[PDB]
Amino acid sequence: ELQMTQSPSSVSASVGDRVTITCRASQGISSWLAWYQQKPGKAPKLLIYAASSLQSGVPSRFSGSGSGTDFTLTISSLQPEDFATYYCQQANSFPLTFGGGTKVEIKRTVAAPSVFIFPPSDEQLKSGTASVVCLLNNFYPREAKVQWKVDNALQSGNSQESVTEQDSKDSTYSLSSTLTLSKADYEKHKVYACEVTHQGLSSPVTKSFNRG
Amino acid sequence: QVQLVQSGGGVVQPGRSLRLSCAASEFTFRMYATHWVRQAPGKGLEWVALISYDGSNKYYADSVKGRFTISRDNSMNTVYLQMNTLRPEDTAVYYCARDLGGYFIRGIMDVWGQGTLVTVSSASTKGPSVFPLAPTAALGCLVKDYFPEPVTVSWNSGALTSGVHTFPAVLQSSGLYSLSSVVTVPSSSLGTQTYICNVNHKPSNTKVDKRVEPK
Repeated sequence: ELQMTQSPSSVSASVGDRVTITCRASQGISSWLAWYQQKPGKAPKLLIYAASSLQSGVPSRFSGSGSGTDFTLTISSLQPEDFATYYCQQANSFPLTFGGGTKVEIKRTVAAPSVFIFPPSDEQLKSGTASVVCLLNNFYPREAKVQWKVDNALQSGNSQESVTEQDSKDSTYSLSSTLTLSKADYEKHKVYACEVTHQGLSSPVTKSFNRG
Repeated sequence: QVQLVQSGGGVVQPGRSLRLSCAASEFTFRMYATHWVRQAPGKGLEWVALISYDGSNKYYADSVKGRFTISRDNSMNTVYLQMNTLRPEDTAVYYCARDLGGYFIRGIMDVWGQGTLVTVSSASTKGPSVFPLAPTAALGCLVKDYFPEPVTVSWNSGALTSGVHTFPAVLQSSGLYSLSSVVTVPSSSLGTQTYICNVNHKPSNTKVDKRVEPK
């Protein structure tokens, strides 16, 4: 019923860039608003409280400003350790409410994924199930865009994606998309293809195989 | 050195109950109000509950009110969250947070415990089936139909770390998790050289090595 809205959801930028995040609250908070920094698989840190008051340990490049409804956080010159997710938190009435957060990701040059397809193992086929895997390796940005096509026919709700966190060394991403089907239904079609469309490719790439 | 020390999560079936505990070190909990905040797999922070310094009240997020009871044993410098009437959507890492105020309530949280995973599921402990992802080429292992999280996978008993990717598990509709691990490797070596993925799932006491060779 109190609603905290964060914008943008994801921002990509560069060591040394200036970056700024928005928190809108659907009712007058006044100025009871905190900001937290969370890195993957770790507890959040307090950074800013009461709109603009920095916590004890916090670098001065972190600034915060707002009152009433619109709130902002800015990192002036972005340092390598500052890439994290950021949460705003209304502290006016109970129940308390966090934002859905903004991820600050590192920016680099566009990188075309290398695409691979993997027919199911014969071992898996004895179980009575068929998984088909399509790997997208080392690319940037995370956007794309994988479509399954069996006997040339477009597919839906039959495949789950999963994606890695930015590589510590080259800032790239990797994505797997997995198409699961019963053995019976797998055995009804012949052509299985994933089509990948991504910024760094002129036109979509299509990998395919023929069952048997 | 100031820190909150959590304890007591795990795997529990719907309708059942779990109790989390949060112990202070190195200060007196007895002076500070306490928050719990949870985070569902790859979703965001969601505030759950707060108890005042002396335990007089007692605030709950809407999603949990009437199902969870926060409490305090000030003589153990410990804080408790009783989680009853559990539902799958309560699956998450749960964090106790100290409130900045104390002896009064600010509503902000300066010190955070390590987190506790809590999984609410009808699934039964089951170890993974491990299927080869046959093949500069790419190759991998598909670790399918296990519960609960987590699994760990290495390549060649940990000698291979260059260009491996182990993707976050997905929860399939069925209640089981699945995952693949991939490694890229020079194509001039497929038949020459060996590749083994090593998969461990402690809950089911299951170790599996699987050799991945071409066609």
